[PDB]
Amino acid sequence: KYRVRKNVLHLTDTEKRDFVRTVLILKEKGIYDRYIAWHGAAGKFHTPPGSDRNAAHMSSAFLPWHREYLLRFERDLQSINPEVTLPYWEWETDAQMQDPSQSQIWSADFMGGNGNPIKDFIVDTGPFAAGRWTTIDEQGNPSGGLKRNFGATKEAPTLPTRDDVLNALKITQYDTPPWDMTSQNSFRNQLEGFINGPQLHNRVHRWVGGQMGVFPTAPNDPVFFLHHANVDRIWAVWQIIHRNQNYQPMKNGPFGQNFRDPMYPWNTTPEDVMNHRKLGYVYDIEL
Ligand SMILES: [Cu+2]
Repeated sequence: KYRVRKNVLHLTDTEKRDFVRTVLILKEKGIYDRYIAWHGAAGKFHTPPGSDRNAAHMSSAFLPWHREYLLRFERDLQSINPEVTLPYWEWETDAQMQDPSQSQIWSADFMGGNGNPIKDFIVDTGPFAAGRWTTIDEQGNPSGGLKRNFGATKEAPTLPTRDDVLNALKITQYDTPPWDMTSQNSFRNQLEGFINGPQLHNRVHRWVGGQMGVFPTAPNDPVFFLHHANVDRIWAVWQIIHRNQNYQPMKNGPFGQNFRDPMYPWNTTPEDVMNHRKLGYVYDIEL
């Protein structure tokens, strides 16, 4: 309840400077790379083998897995600078702008901006521009720079809307069998964005493009963490609203997806992270 995660648009100039500074230290120390790797590893861990479900997405663990991922990340930020917490990118409000690409999140003192089409969409502004920030491919090898290409896709020309968010929050069940990308009347599947997709979470990745447009390379872009903090906030809000609902499946789901199953690559279970307040943080909007 002490660590407050703030909306990016509410951050002071120094808060933004301190966050960026801290991420760059995590990168320099070699720590940031662990987060890129863990996310890639989980995505290749299929539950069960042969299924498209994996430890980190396309099934019920999507939400708790990322909650745990962000918790560890924030804890690493805190070790460097105890005043730094993980902010969230409220993309549904950016979606209301005439041009969401004019959002302050993409300023040169924060995330930096869109890709340069002359340079094949390499990002050349901000703290994470090519030449200031190195990237790796799916195999762990150097890839030579962060890329972004906002709204360039036929399937995701726009960010998800406030209405889209409110509509997901109306869903009563956390998830439903068969606990996959086809789950109907499922908050998890709705928020993940598969039904008539891409929507919500899947749509944001596709809208940003570049490394964010493909799962395994997505964390090369620091905005990955800001996006997932927003996803985590939306889940937190669903949890408050639907207080008598709990995680599903409680049992008999594939191993790695049940309430008390360890979430690869860690030993942490969904049960361990069900109460975000117990983990030591809250979102500003709760206060
Ligand atoms: Cu992910």
